[PDB]
Amino acid sequence: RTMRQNLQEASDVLDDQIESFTKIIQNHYKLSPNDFADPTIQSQSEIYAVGRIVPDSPTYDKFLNPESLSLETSRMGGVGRRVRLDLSQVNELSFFLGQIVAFKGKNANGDYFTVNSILPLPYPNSPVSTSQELQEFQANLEGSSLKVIVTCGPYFANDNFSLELLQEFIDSINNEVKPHVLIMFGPFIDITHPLIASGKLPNFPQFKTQPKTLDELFLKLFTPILKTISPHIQTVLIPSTKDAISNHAAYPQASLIRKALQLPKRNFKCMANPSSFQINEIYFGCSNVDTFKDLKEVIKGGTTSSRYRLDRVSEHILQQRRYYPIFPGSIRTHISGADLDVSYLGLTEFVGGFSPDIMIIPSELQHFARVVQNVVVINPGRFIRATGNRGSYAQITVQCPTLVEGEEPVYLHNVWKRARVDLIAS
Amino acid sequence: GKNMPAVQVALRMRKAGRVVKAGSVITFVITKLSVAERAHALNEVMIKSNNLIPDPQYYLEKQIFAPVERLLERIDSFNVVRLSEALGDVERFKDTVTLELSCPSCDKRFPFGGIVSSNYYRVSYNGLQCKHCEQLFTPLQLTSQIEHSIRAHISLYYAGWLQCDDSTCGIVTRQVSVFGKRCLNDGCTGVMRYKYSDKQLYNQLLYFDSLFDCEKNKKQELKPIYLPDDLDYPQLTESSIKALTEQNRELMETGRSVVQKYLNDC
Repeated sequence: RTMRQNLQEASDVLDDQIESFTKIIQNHYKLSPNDFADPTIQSQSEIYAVGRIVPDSPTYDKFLNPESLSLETSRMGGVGRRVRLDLSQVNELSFFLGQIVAFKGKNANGDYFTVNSILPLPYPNSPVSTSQELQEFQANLEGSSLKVIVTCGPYFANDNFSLELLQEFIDSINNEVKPHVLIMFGPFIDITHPLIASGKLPNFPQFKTQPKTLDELFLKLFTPILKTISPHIQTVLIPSTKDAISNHAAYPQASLIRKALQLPKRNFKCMANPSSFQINEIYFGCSNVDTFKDLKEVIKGGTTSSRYRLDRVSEHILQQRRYYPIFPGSIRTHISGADLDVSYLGLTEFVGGFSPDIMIIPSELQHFARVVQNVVVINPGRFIRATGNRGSYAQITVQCPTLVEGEEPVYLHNVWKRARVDLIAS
Repeated sequence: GKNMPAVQVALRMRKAGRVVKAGSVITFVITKLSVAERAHALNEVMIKSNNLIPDPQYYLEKQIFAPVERLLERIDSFNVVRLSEALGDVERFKDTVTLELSCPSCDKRFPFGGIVSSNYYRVSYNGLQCKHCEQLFTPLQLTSQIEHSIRAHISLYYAGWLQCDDSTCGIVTRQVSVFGKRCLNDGCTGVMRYKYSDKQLYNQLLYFDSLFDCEKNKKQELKPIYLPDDLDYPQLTESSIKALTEQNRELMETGRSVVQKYLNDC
């Protein structure tokens, strides 16, 4: 995929999301198309309406309130006409940009669609596995538990380029923890890094021949260090929206090319940002854009506020079936941002509609370990802080392996029962 | 000199090895295509093994007919018909915004214009030099800054601003309707367009590539980064420019590869 942004294809994808979630609503709630209509027009009867949430003004303030939120229709639903929302009737709501919500209500006057009730989006199915595959995973783990170690970038401080903490971590995972899988998200060498931003980059006497680009800076700086991870530790690589090594500067992001990064084939793999994969039976979901920090909600009602914010945002991620339900995307006015590739917005949508067993989404917030709606949300925090002090990383202790009714016996995965997620400092 | 056979012959002689200097007498004979290209040196034609025969047409016309016509012009019973029977890139970068660079030592910021004059940098034999502090740039202190600017620009690009065509309203936004081209203002017929459209990014990236183009630097086609009235206006000579480009070929090539990292994917 070239670096091209087309307005019409993006519009197509956004229409598609509304259409698909409208069908999902109509299926899980067993509703007929005739009960859905156009919410932007005057109607004397209640209807079902499904759409996205957008500000009532395309030039809108930073902050939003429940009296200034609007609903946009699909192409065939309301001819793409945005209708304002009257949320005064509903006491409890959790709305934000880019989501999709299903409203019961009515358009009394024409310029407002009153929300009578909210149809909560059904939580996606959890994945299953057969008995034989689970037994094979049992044999793979040999009765022992599974250890997956999870880390995020950046890995050196703002003012120095010492990787002693990373070396200590690698020694630890090689000698004591002995993990089956190690995870490292990008960026490794950030490009919002202040020194590389201001060019204050000094000679490295620990290189015989000085590098010339950030690619060779990686090759002489990080490839030595990464080559010390034990071969028995299968390690994945994940890029980010700021990694200077990658020739992809957008989200969704393609993988790195392992050859040019010069890592041995024995224990390293390059995966995509985002991506999903299976370690034995556990169905992982990885994403490296800070939804938690940037996703800003508009909350009415005491109960929704009373809950933890992280749980609310994780349940919103589950409902939207995509790792980054924020649209429009984030901006750091301009230095960096989310960098959403909207025409490829489908690539971040959940793999096949399956919510993963574990979903790890690095955030610049504090580290935490939380389970919501029976999915393991993990934020292992940044490995090294801006000052350069210690950070944290995730250690997952899953016990070696519910039955689903059906002619074909399958088993819903229950990781939150079996996994122990420990947030140990770097 | 391109339609004079003489200049053509002298340049061919210089390419072949024959030394011709100003004030030379060159003797040339046409062989058998224009008048100039057919020409060659007389000694070159003389060697009979080269199969360089004189052109009958050109000689019979020019060395005979025209002089004979002039000589017999005003003599009774002369006919010309009897005599004839017996013989026979500046526009592409108009909107680009300059690549700003910084000093590793003195933190000074300055625009860059290839190997040309500058009150802020001096292209030395050993590389680029910050005149305010005379410190030399290492390859990283240059390329990392360049690609920092590159990634900031691509961040601005995928920020995906939108523009209303209709001049009277002209909203700028990032909200995208499912009918992308239709404006979001009530009844506005202005057609929505990205402000930082892909074409401009490609123009910026080729402008970057020109900034490190050894040939364009030798040929000196590079866009001037300072207007005449700028108080920061810098004149280096083309010979110095060529020498500095040849000495700094490797740095130009590494800087080129850094930009090609995002060019070949553009």
